[PDB]
Amino acid sequence: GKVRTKTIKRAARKIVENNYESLKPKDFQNNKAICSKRNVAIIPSKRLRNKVAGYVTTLMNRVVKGPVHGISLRLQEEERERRDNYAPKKSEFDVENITVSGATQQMIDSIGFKCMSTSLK
Amino acid sequence: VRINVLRDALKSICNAQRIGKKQVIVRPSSKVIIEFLQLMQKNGYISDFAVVDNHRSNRIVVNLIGRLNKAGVISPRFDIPANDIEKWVVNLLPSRLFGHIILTTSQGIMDHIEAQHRQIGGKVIGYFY
Amino acid sequence: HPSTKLGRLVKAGKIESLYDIFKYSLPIKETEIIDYFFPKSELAEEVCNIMSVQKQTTAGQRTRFRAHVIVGNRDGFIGYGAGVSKEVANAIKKAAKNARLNIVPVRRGFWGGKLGDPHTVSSKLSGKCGSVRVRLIPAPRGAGIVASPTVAKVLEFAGVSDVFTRQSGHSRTLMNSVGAVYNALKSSYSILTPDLWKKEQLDHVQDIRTMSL
Amino acid sequence: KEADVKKMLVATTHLGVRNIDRRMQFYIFDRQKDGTFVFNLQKVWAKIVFAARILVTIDDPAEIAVVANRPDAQRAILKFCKYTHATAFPGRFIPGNFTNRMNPNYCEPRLLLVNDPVVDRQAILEASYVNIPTISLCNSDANLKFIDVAIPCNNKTPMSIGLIYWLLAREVLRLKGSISRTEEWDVKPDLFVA
Amino acid sequence: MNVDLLYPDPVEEQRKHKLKRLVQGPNSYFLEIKCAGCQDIVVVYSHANTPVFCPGCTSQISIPTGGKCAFTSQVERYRQ
Amino acid sequence: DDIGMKNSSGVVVDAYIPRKCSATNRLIGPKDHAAVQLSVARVNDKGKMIENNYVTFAFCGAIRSRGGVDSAFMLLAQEHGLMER
Amino acid sequence: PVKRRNNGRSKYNCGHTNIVRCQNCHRCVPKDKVIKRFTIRNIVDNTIADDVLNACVIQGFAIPKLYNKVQYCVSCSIHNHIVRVRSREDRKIRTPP
RNA sequence: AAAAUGGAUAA
RNA sequence: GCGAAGGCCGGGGGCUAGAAGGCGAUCAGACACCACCGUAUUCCCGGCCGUAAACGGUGCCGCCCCGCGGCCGGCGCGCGCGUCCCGCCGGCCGCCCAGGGAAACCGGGAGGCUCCGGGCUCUGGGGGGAGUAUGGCCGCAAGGCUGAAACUUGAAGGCAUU
Repeated sequence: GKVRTKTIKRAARKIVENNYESLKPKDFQNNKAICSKRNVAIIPSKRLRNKVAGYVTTLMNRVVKGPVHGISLRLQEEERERRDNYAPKKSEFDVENITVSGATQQMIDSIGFKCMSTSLK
Repeated sequence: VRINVLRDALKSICNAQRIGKKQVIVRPSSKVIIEFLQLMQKNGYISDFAVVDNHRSNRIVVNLIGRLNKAGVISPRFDIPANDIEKWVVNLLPSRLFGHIILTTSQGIMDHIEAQHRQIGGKVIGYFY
Repeated sequence: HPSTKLGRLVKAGKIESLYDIFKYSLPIKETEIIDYFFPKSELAEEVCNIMSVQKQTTAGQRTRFRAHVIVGNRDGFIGYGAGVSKEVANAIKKAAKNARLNIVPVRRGFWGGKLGDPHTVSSKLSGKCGSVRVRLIPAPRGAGIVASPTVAKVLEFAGVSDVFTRQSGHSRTLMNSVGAVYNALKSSYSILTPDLWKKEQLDHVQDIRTMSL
Repeated sequence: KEADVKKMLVATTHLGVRNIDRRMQFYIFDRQKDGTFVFNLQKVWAKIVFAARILVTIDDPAEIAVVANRPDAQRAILKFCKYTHATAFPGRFIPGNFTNRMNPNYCEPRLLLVNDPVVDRQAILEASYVNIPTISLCNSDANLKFIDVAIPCNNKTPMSIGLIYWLLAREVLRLKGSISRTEEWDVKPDLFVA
Repeated sequence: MNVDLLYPDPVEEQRKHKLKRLVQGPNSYFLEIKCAGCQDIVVVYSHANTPVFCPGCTSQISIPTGGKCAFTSQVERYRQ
Repeated sequence: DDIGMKNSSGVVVDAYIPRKCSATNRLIGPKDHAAVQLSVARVNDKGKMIENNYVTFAFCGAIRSRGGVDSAFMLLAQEHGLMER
Repeated sequence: PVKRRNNGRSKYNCGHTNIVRCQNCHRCVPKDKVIKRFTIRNIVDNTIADDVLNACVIQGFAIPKLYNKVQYCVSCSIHNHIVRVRSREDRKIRTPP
């Protein structure tokens, strides 16, 4: 049975959000170089470097398909921004509501303007 | 049986002023409960009062400016010796400087200060602060 | 640094005088702020009862020490806060820190004769903590502070020197006896009188949180 | 405004839940055939314009912070926080964000704006501890505790939360005179939707 | 809504119990019935709990009820 | 209005004086946390601008817990007039 | 201490309830302190689900179902696991699971 | 299904 | 005056359970628990007795007291016209805002108290001895009600946390 220690999981998350492009989904060794590449990251001992490498290859799989939270990617923030800042091509929601609710008519009558009284109705 | 009109009515005033309740209601009214209220309004502890004269028990309206703490009645209504009005003051008064104990004297419903100015004694009706 | 928004304002002096902060009821969580706001004799202090507290677990019983500290100045200010730590002295230090945050303004009062400057208590201020029920009753000029030896000295640091007390409950408990009195001494400003009933102030732009250095 | 009243009726903001309290009866208008309550939109405008009025009081709008844990909402708050100068505090509330001198998210807001008390009660509770006046926008069932003011609104649809947040922000900026001044709003009503 | 007990909205007093009103008094009133020979007012107790008889007839105009008394013939509202 | 306790001379001698709740007149407590001096802003309307200076309402800590702070506000600014009836 | 406000019974406004006996113990516990869980089951075990219906000559005959209320005593029930010892917080919740 | 006991005195 | 159950008196009954009694197994011993048998009893009518964890371990009337409720009994007003909706009173209840308390927690009070005072009634004063002794009284009895002292001892005891 294998479950990763917190030290491996925490560092691995940093290595997957520090470089997603550089890391590989299945090639453990490409990730292993990035894990122990001096300035990019340092793992004391090869076995720990191997431990992070196995997870960063699985985490690379996770980021590639439907990523779990807690990981940041340059593309992820920008790609999300386009969808959130996309307003409907033209907001057709307002239109003319029609079909008045039963007592809503009185509330408009009691505020000084009739919302197309008996036209939406 | 409603044994005392004043006690419940004074508890109800106090109850409203803890819940804020700017407008307060007293249901059974007696002359003494009116005389207590004029004494309170004149002091300014309560802003004003009125009574709707329904042809039964005359309900009372109470308006409180909201500056009220505790207003309770002292019954059994012990008559107090004129010399020792102060002993009752020690127990029922927050500070000798402020507060009021309404007594009943022949001259008319009078507060603690008026009584010692006239050096007179009377049955304790209640304390309003 | 100054950790709180109030703490920076205190060091800056944008809001000055402890009495002003109390007026706006701003929570004070910085120990350093009280020492800066008041350097007068710092604060006079007392270590009221460092009780022994125990938890029986498995093989042996853990023994923390719980201490209650009275810190105060005779300018209508009393501080009662407590702390418990395994080290006996460290508990006292943690208590002093707590005692600084919960310093409570005491109104102070003038008795039947306003002959001079306030030494009396305001009204018969009463507070209960735990079971100990205590009322501070205003007393004549020659009457000093009558209360339990420990409760009375809490009153002296508070600055009242004319008070009468009748505490009822398990008074042997230093923890809640000197704690119930603290509730009474703080209650001094919560109470109201006819002069205080007058509606004024509402300056609005004087909010401590609104003020920016 | 008749076109905003048409928009408010379009948002279904005039809908309510099952019951009201003594305070909420003031904003209540009527009973539908099924039985949920409905609100008079006159009450909606006074509360939202009052909220606009009260919102300019604190300099540094980050101090007038916004907190929400409602799935339909949060986005509207995240649009208001952008259009105004406020800071959103959404998702898990992190109880003790407002307190705790060393809190990762130390927060000391001067005024507070919520999506509603029931959705996250910790938010309104955290007003009492930190000396902060608090505002929320609630449906017919209203636990109005700690909240200076509350505004009747459906809070059931993303669209309803969106149009009251649009109306609030449009009024907040217009009341300031910063933009619009009752003219067509710089952003559309649909922008705040989730 | 800053209504105070001194002036309560009429509907409030009409909704509450006739003793729990700021001004207590009669819930009931007089409601007319119609009889043979009458297009005019034939007043009767609204809450009659006893038999009233057709003027100069054997049949009973109002059915007995714990509440407002019901009728079997044409009837006229309150006082007219 | 000479608010506050005084000596025979009549100067205020009670040091700090706590402010009063607008709706209940209760003194905002020395360590009371919920009670706040929040500010309400008036508008030019023709100006459509904040004028920098406006009124403040103190909501008592007790009323906040009681829940009536909202219904108290409509009345507080109804007498002031800024909020409608 | 009062572990529960109902005091262990649903007796409300009466002061007396008719007493029955545990199906198992035969202990007499008043109707209010009784488990009483209604049972409806196929008379042959569902293991003989359709083996019987395939054997049954008559067309459209449904396996008879018992509809019996089982009334157990409080003591018998906890030891037969019909209800367990809940936590202080858990006790207030009802919502038959 | 069957199971009883444990000196005092401090620790 | 009434008062569960058990008891008891004089008639009846007599199915079932079943104080006692026997019996098996049960263990060191069980004369206990678990089976089996079974008298009193259970049942009935006229009597006594007078007790209960007779409980909400919360006297009795009185009044104010915050929301969400469920049930229940009348009793209304509008809706489409339903065994609807809002409720008005008398209860039955669950959650609980204040507020109280050592707390568990009550909150339609165990809230409106040391900022103590609506009225009437009972009852207690560390823990044993002690409901004991005696003096009554009531009862066929069994027993009930009232009710000691000498003497001893430092804890007894409530709710909580580990």
